[PDB]
Amino acid sequence: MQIFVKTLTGKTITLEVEPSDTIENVKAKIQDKEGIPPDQQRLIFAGKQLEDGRTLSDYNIQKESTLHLVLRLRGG
Amino acid sequence: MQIFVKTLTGKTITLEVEPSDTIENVKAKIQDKEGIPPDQQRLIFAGKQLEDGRTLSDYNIQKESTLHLVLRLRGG
Amino acid sequence: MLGLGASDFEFGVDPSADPELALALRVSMEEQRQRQEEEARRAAAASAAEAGIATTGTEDSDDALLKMTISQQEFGRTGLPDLSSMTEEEQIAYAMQMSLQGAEFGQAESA
Repeated sequence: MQIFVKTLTGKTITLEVEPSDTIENVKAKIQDKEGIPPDQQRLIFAGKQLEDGRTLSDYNIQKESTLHLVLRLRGG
Repeated sequence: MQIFVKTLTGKTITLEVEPSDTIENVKAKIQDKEGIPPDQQRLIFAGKQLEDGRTLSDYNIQKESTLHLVLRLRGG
Repeated sequence: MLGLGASDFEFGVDPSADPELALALRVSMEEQRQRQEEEARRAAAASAAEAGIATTGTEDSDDALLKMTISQQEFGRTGLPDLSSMTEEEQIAYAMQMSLQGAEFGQAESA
């Protein structure tokens, strides 16, 4: 399934995954393309925060879907 | 009486009602002020959803009472 | 009947199915904490005057540097879509606003 993930800067990425892939797995894919760790990547969609244990099918995410990408920002 | 209804966006609405008003009537007031449908608006107080046939007095509600509004969706 | 399963209860039993009900109960618990903290701190201040804040001078500048520096940095320049100022929910408030209130494309691909 060729889906698209848009970011906040204004850039979309083509992520080839399946309807049974976990959100954490998708974050790892963006980490291999952009170069950012998955812990610093959140997947939002339809005004809803996607869980790392849930998959793409759990959120009715189909092919060519535009998923929003957020950046984790905490202390440390 | 003047009660306040908080939403999920840090916004509270002030509606003038009475202790003998039905919850369905209050939902209709928020629908005419905001536009959201009543069947979706959910009035929860002290961690308890209120019935549409019951009134505000049945749940021991007084003036300046803050109710927790919620949105019901059968999709995700 | 032959029902009794994951159908009779699919909204008022698991909050994972609806974050609107899970957040609603979280907003109520937070309110009880405000009254339990505003009152718990009020008693801690009246007692601190006896044996807690006994100092004849002035040592309230360390937090002033933390508040003054973050007061102008957290809320000062806003002439650009900065992301460091928006937290995970603030940035989500903007990303979620475009997912529901940002479908201005036309008739080719929209959700």
